[PDB]
Amino acid sequence: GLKLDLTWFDKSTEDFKGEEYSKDFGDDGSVMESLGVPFKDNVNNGCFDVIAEWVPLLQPYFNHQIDISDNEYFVSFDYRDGDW
Amino acid sequence: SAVAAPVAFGFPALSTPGAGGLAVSISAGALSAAIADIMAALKGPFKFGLWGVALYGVLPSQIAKDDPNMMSKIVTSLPADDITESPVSSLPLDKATVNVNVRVVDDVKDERQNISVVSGVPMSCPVVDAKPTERPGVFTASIPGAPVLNISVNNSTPAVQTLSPGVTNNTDKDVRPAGFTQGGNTRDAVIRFPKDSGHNAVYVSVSDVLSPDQVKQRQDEENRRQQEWDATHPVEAAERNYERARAELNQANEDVARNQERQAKAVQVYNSRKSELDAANKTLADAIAEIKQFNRFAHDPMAGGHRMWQMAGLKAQRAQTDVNNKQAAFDAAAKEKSDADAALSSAMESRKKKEDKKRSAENNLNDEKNKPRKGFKDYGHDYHPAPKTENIKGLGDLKPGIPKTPKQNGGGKRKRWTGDKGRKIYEWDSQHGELEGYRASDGQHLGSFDPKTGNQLKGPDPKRNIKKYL
Repeated sequence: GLKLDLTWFDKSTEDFKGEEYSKDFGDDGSVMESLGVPFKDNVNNGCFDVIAEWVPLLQPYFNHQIDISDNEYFVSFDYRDGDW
Repeated sequence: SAVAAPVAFGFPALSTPGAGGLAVSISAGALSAAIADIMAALKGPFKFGLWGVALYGVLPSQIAKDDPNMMSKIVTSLPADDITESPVSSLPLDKATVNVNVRVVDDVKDERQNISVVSGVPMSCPVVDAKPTERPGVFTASIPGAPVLNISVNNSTPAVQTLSPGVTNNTDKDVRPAGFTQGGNTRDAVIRFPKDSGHNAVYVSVSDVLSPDQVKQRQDEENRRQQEWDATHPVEAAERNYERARAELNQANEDVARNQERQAKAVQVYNSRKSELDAANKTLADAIAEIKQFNRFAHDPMAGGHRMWQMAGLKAQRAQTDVNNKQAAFDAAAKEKSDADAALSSAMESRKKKEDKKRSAENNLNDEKNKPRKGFKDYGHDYHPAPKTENIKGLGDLKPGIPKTPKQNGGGKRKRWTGDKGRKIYEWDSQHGELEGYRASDGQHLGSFDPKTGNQLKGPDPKRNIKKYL
């Protein structure tokens, strides 16, 4: 189903620091509605900058503790049938 | 390093931070029924979404600053348990964040920044551990992008009774959808105190007081995001486009009704002023006829009848002067009745125009409501899923890289990887299901590669490059 692919890099070095996949949401993409991201041309199609206002809305689905003061975050909305 | 007047939970403390940071003095006590009730209403089972109620309005221009070139902050505190989905005490001492049912964020609606409470969607807050200070009862807490907090909480102390200039409780208290940029300039957190401190956890939200210019930037952003949403949700768009017509129509009806009142009153005043003029003219006509009746004495200063003639002139002037005042009043009434008649007619017009408008909207709403809509899963098949970093074979060790190349459709940036010691860049082409390689230094295209094997599917295209994005 739908998984939030989160990646983050160091603000200064721009070097990769980590990646985490949220749980599978099945066919429930309401998460994108809370972010205000239309489904059209955005599922399996691009990475989005994790703006500040989005952190409180995304942090619930990730074990990593988003730190936008030290890193830059990106999230893509990936969808594959069944578990993966 | 300062101090502040004790403030109650829910109260929006306004201050201009010093080099020492923000002072936070809380007047402990169950949160006011006013706030608690609003929060209760906000949680009302509404349709899934983030909803909010604006508690306060911020008025930049009214801020009593030391120097206009300052950054004022508004700090609203609430009991942590009133916010967290689960008692803070029942939380591992090693947790950095916690789920919450409500947050206090800054939101921009109609060219104005406000402080609102929002709820309706899963949310998380950072858990900051407060540290001791030499001064007892005084703790320090460091929240992400906010000045250091010098928090202080007292079980029972006075509380500021009035809002500081720059913040008003005069707001639209109706429950509304939180904005796209809600909390864009707010940093909040649940502050938990030292083991044996004795203080319960406290939620704190810090918002920057935006300037007129900054409020505009937010609003324009809200607008752009709303338009992008409307552009991709035909039905939802038609819905609000119709609801908007529903309102404009009603407002046109109250308009005609208001003009019918203006006209009715104008007619009443007209008739009334007309009668007064008509009567005033009678008196004048009789004083003029009276001078005429005694004009035969107009040249005989010696006759007593000359006094009658002279007196008649006096009466006539007094009557003329009154008629003049009456005529002016009546003319004003005549101009009012005329303007009221045109205005009422004009309202009638717009009201009709509004009626047609609502028809085009109520119809379009159904037309777009009768069309076939694709579900989420359909969208999930429009493009090829990207491979997992550790599954890309044949290209050696790959490390993800900051996305930068704009996507053709939608608002994302192509998924980027790094290989060959950071000399080769590989981006995912979700439309064809293959990787595109690029030279790091040049940005020049190297070719198309299969993620499963690493084999080259197509060779280098001189016309392609991403130098513009590194």
